[PDB]
Amino acid sequence: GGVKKPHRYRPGTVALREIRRYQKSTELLIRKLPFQRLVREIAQDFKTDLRFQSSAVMALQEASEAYLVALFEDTNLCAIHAKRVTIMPKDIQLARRIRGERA
Amino acid sequence: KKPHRYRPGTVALREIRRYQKSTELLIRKLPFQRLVREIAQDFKTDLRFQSSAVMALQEASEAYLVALFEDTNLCAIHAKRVTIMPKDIQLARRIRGERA
Amino acid sequence: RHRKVLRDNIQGITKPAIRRLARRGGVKRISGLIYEETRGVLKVFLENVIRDAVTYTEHAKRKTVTAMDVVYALKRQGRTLYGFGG
Amino acid sequence: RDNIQGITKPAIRRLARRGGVKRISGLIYEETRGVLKVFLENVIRDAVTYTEHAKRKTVTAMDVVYALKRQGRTLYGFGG
Amino acid sequence: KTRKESYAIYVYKVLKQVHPDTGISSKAMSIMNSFVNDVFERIAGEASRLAHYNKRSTITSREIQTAVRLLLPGELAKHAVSEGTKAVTKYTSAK
Amino acid sequence: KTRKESYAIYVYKVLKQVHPDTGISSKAMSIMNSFVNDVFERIAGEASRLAHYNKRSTITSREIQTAVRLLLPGELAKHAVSEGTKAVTKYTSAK
Amino acid sequence: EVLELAGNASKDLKVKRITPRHLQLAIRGDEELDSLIKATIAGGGVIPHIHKSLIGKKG
Amino acid sequence: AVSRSQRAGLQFPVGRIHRHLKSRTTSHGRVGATAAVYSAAILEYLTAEVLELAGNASKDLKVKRITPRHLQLAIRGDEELDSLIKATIAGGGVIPHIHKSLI
DNA sequence: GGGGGGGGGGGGGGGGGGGGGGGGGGGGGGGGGGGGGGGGGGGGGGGGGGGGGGGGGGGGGGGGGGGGGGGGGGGGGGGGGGGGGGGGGGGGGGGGGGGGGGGGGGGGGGGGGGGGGGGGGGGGGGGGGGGGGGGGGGGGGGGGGGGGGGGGGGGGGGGGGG
DNA sequence: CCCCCCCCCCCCCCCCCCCCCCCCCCCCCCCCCCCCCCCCCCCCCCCCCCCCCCCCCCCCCCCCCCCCCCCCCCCCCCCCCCCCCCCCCCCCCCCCCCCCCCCCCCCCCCCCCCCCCCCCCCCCCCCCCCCCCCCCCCCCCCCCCCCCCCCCCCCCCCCCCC
Repeated sequence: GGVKKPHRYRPGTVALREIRRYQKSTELLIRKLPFQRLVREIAQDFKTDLRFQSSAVMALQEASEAYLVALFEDTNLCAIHAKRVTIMPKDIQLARRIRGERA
Repeated sequence: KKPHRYRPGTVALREIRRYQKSTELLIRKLPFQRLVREIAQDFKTDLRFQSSAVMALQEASEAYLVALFEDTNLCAIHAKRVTIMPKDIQLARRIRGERA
Repeated sequence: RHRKVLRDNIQGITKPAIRRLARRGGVKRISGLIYEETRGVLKVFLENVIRDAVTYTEHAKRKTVTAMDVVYALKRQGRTLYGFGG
Repeated sequence: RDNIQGITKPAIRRLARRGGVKRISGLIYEETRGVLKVFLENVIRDAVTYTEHAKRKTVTAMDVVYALKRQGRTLYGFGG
Repeated sequence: KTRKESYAIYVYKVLKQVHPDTGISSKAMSIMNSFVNDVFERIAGEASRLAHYNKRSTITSREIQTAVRLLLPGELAKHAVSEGTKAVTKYTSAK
Repeated sequence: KTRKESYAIYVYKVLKQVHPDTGISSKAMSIMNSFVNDVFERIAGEASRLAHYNKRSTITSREIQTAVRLLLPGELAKHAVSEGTKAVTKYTSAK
Repeated sequence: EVLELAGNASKDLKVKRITPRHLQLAIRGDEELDSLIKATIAGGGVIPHIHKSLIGKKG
Repeated sequence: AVSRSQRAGLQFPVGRIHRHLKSRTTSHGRVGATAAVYSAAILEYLTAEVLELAGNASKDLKVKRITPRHLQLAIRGDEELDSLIKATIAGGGVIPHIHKSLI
């Protein structure tokens, strides 16, 4: 063409680039304020008028991202065991049944 | 002469029913006792065993292997098979955190 | 002397954040239903933890949920955390 | 005949059936044996450590029960 | 021969109020005794951890109570607490 | 009162012996502080039960050793046991 | 709570004594006790169950 | 006057560890002379093992201070430490890894 | 659809291992009352930390579109357990010598208790100073657009001759 | 028979075409803020030193119960035939990833006030300790009773094959 076909990475290339990137870093991946509201909202539905040390909220965020990330590694093993590269709700459910959790 | 044969999978379902109905131990005893004593011998020699001790070990092992076969089956079924394979036992132990 | 009603904050765990978490967990491709499933699984996890943390807080007759409360609650459920207490 | 082979296909097959398993690959038998060996090593090692500490030479049901509990595999019905 | 305490006779009494005409095998009683010992241990343990977190030395019925809320699943806890408050009350009011 | 015990000065000493020119961020020291408390709670716990199971009321260096053999993985146990032994023997050699 | 459910499990089997199997039936059968009692019950076996996809002949 | 730590040839506080054992006692509980000594040695040794490895990692990254990320590479990296330390290490991220079937 | 052969179920029955009912005991709990001591709750009190409110700006998020990719389905094949029939040496149950598992009863290092005392961590508070991460600024790559034969290197027939 | 020389035929194995604009990436660089770093006491805190118990070990005593054996009983391994099942390939459509664009909400920086919580100090209801009295539960021994569970008979239903 004129300025020819604008460059385009093939599906999967940027995704691999992403795993390399996030796997080598340590920051919290969920935005902070929205995660703080989720915490306040769930807490409130158990007991009204509660306050929070800011580090209490940071502790729940670290615990939560560590729990999700490890659950996605297990979910990824269930997808691959099934010969797929795409994780699905059934992969997450299989990982939690075997882990002995539920919901 | 007498030509009667059940289809592959029919006796197998009958066995599942029979064995889930019952509670007895399923590994023969002496063989298990021997295995236990041999494994123990590498941690300490001239050891004796209360009878109730070998029995507790057998009850724990069989409950463990049976429960491992349930998760293993779930992994085979997840992969659309009905036959459990070593990779299913492996996937199941890996997720349980036992690794090996 | 005022307000603000908290609702639907689970949608604050956005599709990009969930994708980042999956990337760190080594996931390459994500189906469209994973996002509502992840939200449900996070809600349950936080409910269980916040429920125990708030129980320690009340027991101590405090109104403030402390990092220690969270740390003991994470410990009771077998999810020990280092960096605040344990 | 090695002891671990005393745990036979038929016995392994019965455990799987109680586990609701329908069809078994041939390689499953050796794998199950390795798994049982590891489970038994982890538990006996802890039982025997309780025995030695008590200065006995007889592994008791309680030593096995405390070993199982330590590993998150609590057993009811044998004391403790 | 040294005495081994057990919860068996109390388990049997509770059994009688519940199914006056039912029995219980030896192996089953051994299981119930393990169950009772296990639950008391998890409860006293949490209750003393509670006491320690709060820089206190007394295990009061209030710690036993929070420990039950931490250890039992919803309904079980609802009734258990209820059974607990009810025994203390009936005992507080006596001679 | 207000003063809270920490293991940080001791962790720093050990860090200087293994890596003389290496520092530790406060976040990292916080983790090491939790790690040490955790391991100690686990060892004292196992030593107590261990004593209990044997109808003993005294927790000696012998209970601590067995606690250590139950808690650490193969090789870490051997080296820890030998360092435990060495420090007891030296300690008693002065009394 | 456990004797009550174990006791029903044995009456619905027209038997007089509660066994380990009855205790296993009562416990794994109730969501809350199942959750609370993770211990292995010696001599209890498992709840009967066959995955729908193994049961078959299909059509 | 020689401290009990100095008397034992240790950096970890024997007197304090002895104190903490006496208070986790259990009623008529007694704590032997040498129990605290042995305890301080196990604690000092484990601490030494973790710092040795974290320090090697902060070094292969041309850096002076050990971070939670270094503690996490050191622990997940060693079979035995990994087995002994199940706790979540805030700020440590994970060990980079991508399944061969995704590449 | 029918037979043909099985398993399975239901109800009934019997013996025997298991369970129970009894008496008897005694060191050990259990309870009582009285005395003394101690944990803790209130009540300020003061300080510290947590929402909250404000404002500014850029990274994060959302939506959209397009195409490539990947999952599902279907078919087929070879192959691998299931089922069957057959064969047999160890395992299982019962009985019996022997050896530690408890049970006991001291005594002595060892551990606590009490009192005194000299160090020993431990915040607090400026204060200086010092790694670090982010920003920048080039530099050496792995793949998206595929690419295009070109070799060795088996591989499986294939066919024909020996 | 059999074997050996063709004979395509992928096939995998480099190889030889061009990337090529991001993609890291790695070195450099520099403010910056937090991390030490002295000071500064100082309540703590850990060591000592008698003074007084004391629990545990250890030899001895006891004695159920573990191993071992023999006699009696049973599960295992097997080779084989069959058919389904797992695997592999192909086909196809749908779905999700890459990219673009525009936007805005999360972040960052400040402060500030007020809640609330900890800390201390005061006070006192509450628990422990003790001795005495008493009941008492686990054990032994006993020993009659019994629920179970394997077995039997008869019938019904299911599965496989024809």
